[PDB]
Amino acid sequence: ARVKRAVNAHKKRRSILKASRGYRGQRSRLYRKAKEQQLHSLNYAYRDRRARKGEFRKLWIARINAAARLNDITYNRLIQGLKAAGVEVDRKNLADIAISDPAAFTALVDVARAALPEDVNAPS
Amino acid sequence: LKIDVKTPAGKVDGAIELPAELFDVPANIALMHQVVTAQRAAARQGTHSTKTRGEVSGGGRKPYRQKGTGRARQGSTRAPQFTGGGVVHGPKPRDYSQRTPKKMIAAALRGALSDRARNGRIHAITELVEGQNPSTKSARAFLASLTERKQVLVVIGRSDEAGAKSVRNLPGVHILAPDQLNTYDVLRADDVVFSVEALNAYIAANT
Amino acid sequence: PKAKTHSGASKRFRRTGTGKIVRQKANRRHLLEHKPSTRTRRLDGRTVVAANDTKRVTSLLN
Amino acid sequence: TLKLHDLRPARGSKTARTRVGRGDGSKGKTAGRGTKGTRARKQVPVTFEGGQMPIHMRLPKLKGFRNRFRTEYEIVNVGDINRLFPQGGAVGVDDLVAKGAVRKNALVKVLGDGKLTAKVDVSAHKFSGSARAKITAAGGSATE
RNA sequence: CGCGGCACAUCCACCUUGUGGUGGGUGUGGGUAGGGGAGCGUCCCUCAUUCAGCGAAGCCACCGGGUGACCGGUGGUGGA
RNA sequence: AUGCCGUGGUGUAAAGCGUGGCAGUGAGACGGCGGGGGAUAAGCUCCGUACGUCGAAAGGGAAACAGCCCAGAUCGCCGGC
RNA sequence: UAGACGGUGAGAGCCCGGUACGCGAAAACCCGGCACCUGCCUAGUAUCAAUUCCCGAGUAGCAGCGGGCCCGUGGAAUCCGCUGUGAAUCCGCCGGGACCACCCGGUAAGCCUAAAUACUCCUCGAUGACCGAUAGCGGAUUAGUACCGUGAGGGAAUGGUGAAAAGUACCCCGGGAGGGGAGUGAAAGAGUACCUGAAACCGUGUGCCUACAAUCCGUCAGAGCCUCCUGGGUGGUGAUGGCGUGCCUUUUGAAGAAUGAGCCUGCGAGUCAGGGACAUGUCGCAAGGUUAACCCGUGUGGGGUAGCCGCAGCGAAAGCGAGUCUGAAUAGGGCGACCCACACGCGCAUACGCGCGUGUGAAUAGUGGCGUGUUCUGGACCCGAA
Ligand SMILES: [Mg+2]
Ligand SMILES: [Mg+2]
Ligand SMILES: [Mg+2]
Ligand SMILES: [Mg+2]
Ligand SMILES: [Mg+2]
Ligand SMILES: [Mg+2]
Ligand SMILES: [Mg+2]
Ligand SMILES: [Mg+2]
Ligand SMILES: [Mg+2]
Ligand SMILES: [Mg+2]
Ligand SMILES: [Mg+2]
Ligand SMILES: [Mg+2]
Ligand SMILES: [Mg+2]
Ligand SMILES: [Mg+2]
Ligand SMILES: [Mg+2]
Ligand SMILES: [Mg+2]
Ligand SMILES: [Mg+2]
Ligand SMILES: [Mg+2]
Ligand SMILES: [Mg+2]
Ligand SMILES: [Mg+2]
Ligand SMILES: [Mg+2]
Ligand SMILES: [Mg+2]
Ligand SMILES: [Mg+2]
Ligand SMILES: [Mg+2]
Ligand SMILES: [Mg+2]
Ligand SMILES: [Mg+2]
Ligand SMILES: [Mg+2]
Ligand SMILES: [Mg+2]
Ligand SMILES: [Mg+2]
Ligand SMILES: [Mg+2]
Ligand SMILES: [Mg+2]
Ligand SMILES: [Mg+2]
Ligand SMILES: [Mg+2]
Ligand SMILES: [Mg+2]
Ligand SMILES: [Mg+2]
Ligand SMILES: [Mg+2]
Ligand SMILES: [Mg+2]
Ligand SMILES: [Mg+2]
Ligand SMILES: [Mg+2]
Ligand SMILES: [Mg+2]
Ligand SMILES: [Mg+2]
Ligand SMILES: [Mg+2]
Ligand SMILES: [Mg+2]
Ligand SMILES: [Mg+2]
Ligand SMILES: [Mg+2]
Ligand SMILES: [Mg+2]
Ligand SMILES: [Mg+2]
Ligand SMILES: [Mg+2]
Ligand SMILES: [Mg+2]
Ligand SMILES: [Mg+2]
Ligand SMILES: [Mg+2]
Ligand SMILES: [Mg+2]
Ligand SMILES: [Mg+2]
Ligand SMILES: [Mg+2]
Ligand SMILES: [Mg+2]
Ligand SMILES: [Mg+2]
Ligand SMILES: [Mg+2]
Ligand SMILES: [Mg+2]
Ligand SMILES: [Mg+2]
Ligand SMILES: [Mg+2]
Ligand SMILES: [Mg+2]
Ligand SMILES: [Mg+2]
Ligand SMILES: [Mg+2]
Repeated sequence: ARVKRAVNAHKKRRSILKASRGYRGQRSRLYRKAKEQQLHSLNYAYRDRRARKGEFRKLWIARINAAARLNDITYNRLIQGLKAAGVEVDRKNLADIAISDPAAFTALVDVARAALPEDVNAPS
Repeated sequence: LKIDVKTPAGKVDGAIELPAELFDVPANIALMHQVVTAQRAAARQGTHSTKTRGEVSGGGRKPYRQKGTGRARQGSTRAPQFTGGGVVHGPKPRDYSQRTPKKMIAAALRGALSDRARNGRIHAITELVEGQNPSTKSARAFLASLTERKQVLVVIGRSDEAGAKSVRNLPGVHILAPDQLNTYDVLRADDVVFSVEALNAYIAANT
Repeated sequence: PKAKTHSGASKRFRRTGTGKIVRQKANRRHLLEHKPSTRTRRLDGRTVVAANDTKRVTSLLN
Repeated sequence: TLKLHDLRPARGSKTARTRVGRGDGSKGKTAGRGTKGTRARKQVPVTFEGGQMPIHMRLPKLKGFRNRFRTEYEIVNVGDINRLFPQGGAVGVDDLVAKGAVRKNALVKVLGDGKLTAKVDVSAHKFSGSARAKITAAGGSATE
């Protein structure tokens, strides 16, 4: 029972090259070079799926802090204020409403200021 | 238990008793699988051969000197990595027959025959053709009246040539001698039909 | 072919009724003058082969 | 009915063969050898221990000789004679070969393990002392 | 930590209370050498069954699918 | 002082032990602590250390940066600490 | 009695060659018979008695040196070679593992001898869980050819139109090649560069991006264009932001400026044998299990008990034996036996139990088969020296 290899062998090659469409140079043309880049691509994608959770929250905090200092509060103390006020709205929606509904964001700043301790700097 | 002997082109003449300790053995699936695979292994003739690097023509010299050519060192033009070279671990002639114990063979036989008898796929017939000149037409008609389904074993004595010739040419019909009964053939057939003397010879040989 | 048992092992080990492999002990062949009787009696007789020699010894005998 | 395709090996009877050196997901490149030394390419003989005098050479030969002329006896015990011959009677070498307590075509001696409650007339080769003792105690006879 | 999916080990309760399934716990699931377990794909044979010149194989494209090896559908090409 | 041996309680699933099958490994590295050699040099060398990490460990920190610090990646999330 | 197989314009028992089956040989060769022929016998037999003679020579034996047997010279028997010495003819001589005695066996130094055994250049007939053009023979093809070597030697590569050449008349461009149109064909998406026609590789057209940017070439985030469908969703592209040190081997440690890889396609490495060994999974039978050769069967089936393992061990051994060895030991130690779960049955404890027996384990306890891992001897996972 001599078995030709091609029929079985080409399956993974087709999958690798199809996944490697759009790559430039040999990385989209040559299975050996596409496979190396596929290992890197999937490692990168795995890394970046859990890195984007920090990336988007970094961006949300940037936007939240910008809106906060338009309403004359640091992000520092606005987050205290919402914690103390018991507001559990996460920074996804805080940033998104800082963009879409700035007046509601100003209201949230007002409640955060109110919840802040009078001397934010003395020990508790 | 009670299987009546059917006559070709006619009515039942008598009946024959089918001993329980021999046609009612419980079916042992693992046992019969073992026996059937050993049987097919013995059927395999295993004349498959390739040529190792030492049996391939030529290939005696070292093709070029070990060092300095800039090529991989090779040692022989018939090394397995070469096209046209020897085959590594390739098929060599083998005998695949196994040494299954006798009572394992016998138990598999009785299990298969018992399974046929238990739902009534075993018949006994006086003769396949009522005469001496073999006739496939009459043998086929009578077998079709006996069973209407494709795979029938016929167990006839070696001294009946007319029946053997008259069923030899029917598709789905397999002929065995009583002493040649075997698990693979009975399990392939969905109907096993004995001649009277063949079935009696089987019962007598098996006590 | 058929496996050949190791000759020297077959003359230095044997099996007991329950399958234990026994052996005699070294240092009783010569230079016996300075060896006190406690040591020669310790070295006398047969002992069971050590647990971590058992596998190689069985392989040799088989 | 039971056909050729209703036939199947017993569970666990047919284990798969480990195909070595067939990629990283299984026993991969080095095929379980892991090594770069002798074991990576060859076998180490069981008799070799790196150069110290091996176990089959450190130790002395077992003492003694084997007797070329040793007479070997198949063994039957009066206990199993009692077991196989509850009613007693004549007991012969051929008889207890047939009943299966002793190999054929060998000198057989009777030993005294077990109880005898059977009136037995045993004709064997070279009984044991306790064998005769309980054979006669049960009322039987022990004859060469 | 939250919410959802999977897996392994083990425990408790129902179902032929161990071939074991179901529900729920608890713990666990980075990994080289290496061990153990379970699978994918190719070819050949047997048995059964089912497709195929109203178009098989192979190949190509697209759309889908599975926890993985991989799989399916549709169309094109093709000719057993 | 630790460490070690025993013992009695308490706690702790994947402890331990015996005996089989199959191993690989037997080139280690650095860091902490105790020492030898060295010139109380070496990214040196040689030991000790129920010491660690790397090896075989990704993630975060240390600009970069096996061996340091934090922390051990079953998968997903554009949630939180 | 034919449904073997192959061919025939696609899977044919009934179209063809055939097949089952039945016939068939001038001659040659083979085989056998009858003759003819050749050779042997037609004269011995029995008994008595053991007086005489006969049995195969430079041989045996012996010594030396070697060889060969399990025997590697050992106390070296048997057998063989050479050297020396060198017998005897049965009231002899040789062997029975130094040797001696006894006893047993046999007749060396002459020859011939069928069958069972080995093999296949070659001839028929079949077959294949064998290969299918880098495979299978080196050789489907000029194949031991071409080619290489002075030579011995070494030694390739190259198969497929179509069912049928119907192999493209004729016309046009072109010197031709090649092509276009016509035509043949089911198909020219079969045109003697020809079945299918992958990849590397090379163009052409086209959508997006790209000439201020430092890029392991991707990944995540992400605008804008383009496309195709219902602002939305596909598919293409990707301005811009972040992250991000190839793969393999081998290393304490490599992105490493250590190794290997130009690319693609094809090929290229734990295999097989054995009643081998160990361990396990599974199945059969079970105090038994199993056959080997071989025999008989169209087969894989049926016989086949020789043997093997289990059945008792201890001891150097004689031997003894549930014991045995050491030992002076009714001392101690070593090794070995006290074999399993469920049940009944007894000689009986009030009904509940020591022992002993049936049984039921159809893993009991072994044994045999089959699978797997390891191992042994083989090239033994593959490749590689000098
Ligand atoms: Mg791109
Ligand atoms: Mg996070
Ligand atoms: Mg050669
Ligand atoms: Mg060579
Ligand atoms: Mg070849
Ligand atoms: Mg047989
Ligand atoms: Mg001595
Ligand atoms: Mg002394
Ligand atoms: Mg690799
Ligand atoms: Mg090693
Ligand atoms: Mg090493
Ligand atoms: Mg290596
Ligand atoms: Mg030495
Ligand atoms: Mg893991
Ligand atoms: Mg983890
Ligand atoms: Mg591993
Ligand atoms: Mg058509
Ligand atoms: Mg079509
Ligand atoms: Mg195919
Ligand atoms: Mg597909
Ligand atoms: Mg399709
Ligand atoms: Mg298709
Ligand atoms: Mg070392
Ligand atoms: Mg070392
Ligand atoms: Mg060290
Ligand atoms: Mg120090
Ligand atoms: Mg150092
Ligand atoms: Mg240290
Ligand atoms: Mg790290
Ligand atoms: Mg880190
Ligand atoms: Mg960093
Ligand atoms: Mg916080
Ligand atoms: Mg045909
Ligand atoms: Mg001589
Ligand atoms: Mg000799
Ligand atoms: Mg003579
Ligand atoms: Mg003669
Ligand atoms: Mg002769
Ligand atoms: Mg002969
Ligand atoms: Mg022949
Ligand atoms: Mg032929
Ligand atoms: Mg070829
Ligand atoms: Mg020439
Ligand atoms: Mg034309
Ligand atoms: Mg045209
Ligand atoms: Mg036409
Ligand atoms: Mg076509
Ligand atoms: Mg071409
Ligand atoms: Mg073509
Ligand atoms: Mg620009
Ligand atoms: Mg820069
Ligand atoms: Mg980028
Ligand atoms: Mg390492
Ligand atoms: Mg180095
Ligand atoms: Mg490099
Ligand atoms: Mg470089
Ligand atoms: Mg190097
Ligand atoms: Mg290179
Ligand atoms: Mg002994
Ligand atoms: Mg004792
Ligand atoms: Mg069993
Ligand atoms: Mg196998
Ligand atoms: Mg080699």
